[PDB]
Amino acid sequence: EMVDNLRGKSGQGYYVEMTVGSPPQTLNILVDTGSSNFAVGAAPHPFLHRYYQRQLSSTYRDLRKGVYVPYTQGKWEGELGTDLVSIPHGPQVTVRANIAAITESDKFFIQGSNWEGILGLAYAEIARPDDSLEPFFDSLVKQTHVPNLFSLQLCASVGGSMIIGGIDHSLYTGSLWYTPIRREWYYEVIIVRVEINGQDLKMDCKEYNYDKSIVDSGTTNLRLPKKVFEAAVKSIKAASSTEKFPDGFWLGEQLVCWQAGTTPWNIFPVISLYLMGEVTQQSFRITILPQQYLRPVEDVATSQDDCYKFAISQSSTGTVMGAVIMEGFYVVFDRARKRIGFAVSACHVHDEFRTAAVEGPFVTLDMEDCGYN
Ligand SMILES: CCNc1cc(C(=O)N[C@@H](Cc2ccccc2)[C@H](O)CN[C@@H](C)C(=O)NC2CCCCC2)cc(N2CCCC2=O)c1
Repeated sequence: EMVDNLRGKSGQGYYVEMTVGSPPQTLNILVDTGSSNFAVGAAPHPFLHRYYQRQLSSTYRDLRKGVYVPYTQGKWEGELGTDLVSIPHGPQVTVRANIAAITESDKFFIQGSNWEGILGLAYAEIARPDDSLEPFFDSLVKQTHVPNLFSLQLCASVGGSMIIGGIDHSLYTGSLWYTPIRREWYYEVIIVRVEINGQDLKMDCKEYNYDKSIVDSGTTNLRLPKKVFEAAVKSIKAASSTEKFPDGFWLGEQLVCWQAGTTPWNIFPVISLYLMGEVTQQSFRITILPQQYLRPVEDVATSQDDCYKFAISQSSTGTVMGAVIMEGFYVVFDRARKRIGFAVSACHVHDEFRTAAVEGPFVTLDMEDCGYN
């Protein structure tokens, strides 16, 4: 009953239905492995269909403390409190959890996204105002018998599944490969190698993780450190040089469009990210097709064409493996064993020539630690 419990619009996040308060108020909540605060719209806003009414909840408790959360995209401020929370299409449990009631925001809520709140699934270490504000998943595990693990299968309308407390074998094929959670704050991982159509970018592997690499369902793009970004774009340009695009396309400032049904997928390369294994000097790779990193932009005005944004972009805060990377993989956040597992999803991306893949093992001769710090 947890399969197909996520919905979304492309580029706008994936969300799960939740209830807050007593009697229960239903809200759609974006699933975010890149933050650790649970927060809901709690005042009218132009892009909110509905919001949390604390005055109607007899179980609401005010903590008399404000909070401010800035993301890469957007920011909000609100009042901290606690209340009862359920997940109708999740484990049938009720937990009392910290909730930030958002009362002001800037560029956070998205016109027509269908969600009214955000569920930060990462660790206390990055919660605001500080790590004493226990995150939702921690409360769920402490207060119920739910095992300390969840999995995400992310697939304009989109869908997928969040399996809370377990792994659903019907959602993936082949083997699950595990990479260590380096540090419990973000879901921090280590990238050891990057290839563009099988050609190594040939950088010191620390560059891939300058200054951290994270797995983030709340960010859309694959975001890369400047030096890695520039090298990657050069290589993708070279692979695709049968066609020439404006510089603005490569910067995400501009769409690329082709007559409907004629997108030349085959001129764009596959990107392989090699992730650190659980054993010394071993790795595995996840392979990303252009159908993942060229993100379709739905717009009836442009619909004689298929139009796309380049969904790899630059970062000054390390690698972000966003939703564009997670799509078509089954990703297991195995908190109990401090590891992240990847497998090919039941909704994997593939055409008649190429397929997304998770494969290993690979060995490196180079004994260098790829961690930046
Ligand atoms: C799905 C929306 N698309 C979209 C959202 C974000 C974004 O900032 N996502 C946040 C959630 C969200 C979801 C929806 C709306 C706003 C924010 C994540 O939480 C960000 N995760 C990390 C990187 C972070 O900044 N964590 C903070 C650290 C400080 C303490 C709080 C957590 C970024 C992009 N970007 C930015 C450039 C390229 C890209 O894809 C596109």
